[PDB]
This record gives sequence, structure tokens and C-alpha cells, in this order.
Amino acid sequence: APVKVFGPAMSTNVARVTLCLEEVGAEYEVVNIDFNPFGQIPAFQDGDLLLWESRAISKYVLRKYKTDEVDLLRESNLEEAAMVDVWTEVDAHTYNPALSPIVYQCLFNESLEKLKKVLEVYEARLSKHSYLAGDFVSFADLNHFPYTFYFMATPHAALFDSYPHVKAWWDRLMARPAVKKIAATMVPPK
Amino acid sequence: APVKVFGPAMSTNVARVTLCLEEVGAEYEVVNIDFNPFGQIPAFQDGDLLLWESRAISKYVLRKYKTDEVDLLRESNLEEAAMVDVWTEVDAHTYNPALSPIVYQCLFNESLEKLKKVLEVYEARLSKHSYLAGDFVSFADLNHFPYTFYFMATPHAALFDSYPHVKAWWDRLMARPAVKKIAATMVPPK
Ligand SMILES: *c1ccc([N+](=O)[O-])c2nonc12
Ligand SMILES: *c1ccc([N+](=O)[O-])c2nonc12
Repeated sequence: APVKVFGPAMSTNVARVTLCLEEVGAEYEVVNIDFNPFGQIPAFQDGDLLLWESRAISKYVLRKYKTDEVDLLRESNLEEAAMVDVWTEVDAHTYNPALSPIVYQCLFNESLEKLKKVLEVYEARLSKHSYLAGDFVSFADLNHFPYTFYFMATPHAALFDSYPHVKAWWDRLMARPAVKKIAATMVPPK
Repeated sequence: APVKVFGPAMSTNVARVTLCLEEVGAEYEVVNIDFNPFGQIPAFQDGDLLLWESRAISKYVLRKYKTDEVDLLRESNLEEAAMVDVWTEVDAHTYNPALSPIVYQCLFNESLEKLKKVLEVYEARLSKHSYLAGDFVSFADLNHFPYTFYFMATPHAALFDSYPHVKAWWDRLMARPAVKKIAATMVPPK
């Protein structure tokens, strides 16, 4: 029975969730709604269950449809899950925040030094591991996709070229069937 | 072998972690440091493992020392863990943000209408369940402690009295041995 996502497709918070759904091979429809006790978007129906908060929706999607093949949270492995969480929280508290000003400015219209300084660190991390959480893809890696997608529409895309391990890491992420499927979806309704 | 927490005791981000440690009965020292690749506080050493980001540190503490008796994340139970995450994310994105202005203003020196509106919802939630994540305490409940602790030092403490289920829920939280032990610790060094 298909699970349902409500919100705009191109929305960073929706794409986080459509991505997780694609990654685990779930069946799902996306409904765009107009104008759940804060009245929040995205929302997500799994039959009787209603969820809001795209982190909780995603971690739910990744738990419901976990296989040995597709295990992107890694809760079975203590140190692994810790690193998934650490870099999830770095995406949320440091990375995403550096990109937003530049996406807002530089698509609908300072923070570039913070990101250079953040990229030095991601570059170090990614020189010692395939992926952020260690030598395996995880939610941490997937979390970076929405905000970074839009960053590469801007004329500051080329900055990743001073951070080769970050370029290669990103390219690798762009290469994934799921990631591509969603990237297509991130458009206004015409 | 004791795990180690670095940071100021009275810090909201440190207390989140000392609380989780107390709740699970772990052995731990707290070191206050001066002036981990963003150089972040709090930090946490488990022998060879170093963690930063207090959400990841806490979720780690709660996983390492999970018992059948003390299971505050509930990853074994799909819907349960979803609700733990949902209300964790509500504390982070809505609740905590309503309190900070009032703690900053009204201890070192508008947002009161947002919180009234947030409290209406918590009151509803808490009228239908013992605790936020359903009829069992969890990380979600514990997450609220630091920022709310300081809110009740202010002259707006009495506002919880218009939200009885939220008053009773809070009182219940204040009653816990762990919660009290930490509350004692949340003082400057004299
Ligand atoms: C994006 C990038 C650069 C500049 N610029 O003037 O250097 C811009 N101005 O408006 N958007 C952008
Ligand atoms: C806290 C609470 C109220 C007021 N007030 O003037 O109404 C304050 N002024 O500075 N701190 C507070």
C-alpha cells in the first residue's frame, strides 16, 4: 500500500524524504497541498500514521524499509551510527547554513568564507573516508543533497573544484540512481 | 572505564548529555576546558572514540547503555521511535527557540505569544499521553529539560500554570532522580 508525501517537490525538506524513499525502493505518491497540529509541510501518511518533521519522516522511511543491502542509519553498529548522527548534525548546524544565504542571494537577488572554512574540514574528512560517516554511504551523505543541489545552480558551483575529495564525493552522490530520479523532480509546477 | 564530557556544566548542550548519562547509570567525569575539527564544545571521549554534537553524543550514550529497563530511544519499535524523533525535532525547531529570547532577556537584560501557541499544542498532546512520545518517558521528554530549566528561573515561570498537563508533565520530569542530580550541577564555578 503506497505511503504518501505532502509538500512541494522542489522543497529541500520534501526532497530529503523523496530521496530516502527512492534509496530504499519504497512505493509512494507526492501530493502538493495548499492553504499535524503545527500545520507543518512536509507531512507523511503511512496508512493510519501521520508524521511531520522531515528528519523524523526520513529516519522512519530508512527504518521501515531497512535491508542488509540498504542500511543507511546503521543502528546495529554503535560507532557507525554515532558518525552518521555527527555528520547529519554537521549538515544541519554548519553546512546547510553556509549555503542558504548564497542560494537566496544568488537565485532571488560574506557566508562564502565560512563555507571555504567548512569545506577545508569536509575535504580532510573525505580524504580519510569514502563517505562522511566512514567507508559506506549513509543518511549523513544523503542529508547534504538538497541544499548542495541548489548551490550548484549558482555561479559559485566551481568552488568545490578547490576541494577535490568533496568534488568527487558530490559527483559520486549525483551518480546514484535515486539521487538523479529526485533531482529530475526538483522543478516548479509548469 | 569512565566516559568523559568536556564543557561548562550549566551549558544547555552539556546538561542534555550529563542528563542522558545519569538516566542510564553510566560512569562519567565532566572536564571544563578553555581556549574535533570544528573545535566544538561539548566534546565526549569514550576511550579512543571522540564525539562532538550533543544530539549525536546523547543518542550514543542512550544506545551504548540501553537496557530493557532504560530504553529511551525505542529503535526496536517503529511507531514509538518515530514519535520520539518527531517531538525531539519539535523541541529543537519550535520549543527551544520560543524560550531562548525570554531566557536571554530576562536574566541578562514578543516571543511569549509563540510559546503560548506552542503550549496550547503541548497541552493537547500531553492530555492524550503521559509523555510526548506516547505513554512512556523518552529522549524527547529529556530534550526539553535544559532550556525549560532556565525558563522557570525567569518571572514568566507561572505561564505553565495556564497549561496544567504541561505543568504536571514538567513537575514529573523535575521529580526524576537523574533530572534533579543534573539540576544541582547547573551553576557557574564559584
Ligand atoms: C551571485 C553571485 C555573485 C554576485 N555578485 O554581484 O558578485 C551576485 N549578485 O547577485 N547574485 C549574485
Ligand atoms: C523579564 C520579564 C519582564 C520584563 N519586563 O520589563 O516586563 C523584563 N525586563 O527585563 N527583564 C524582564
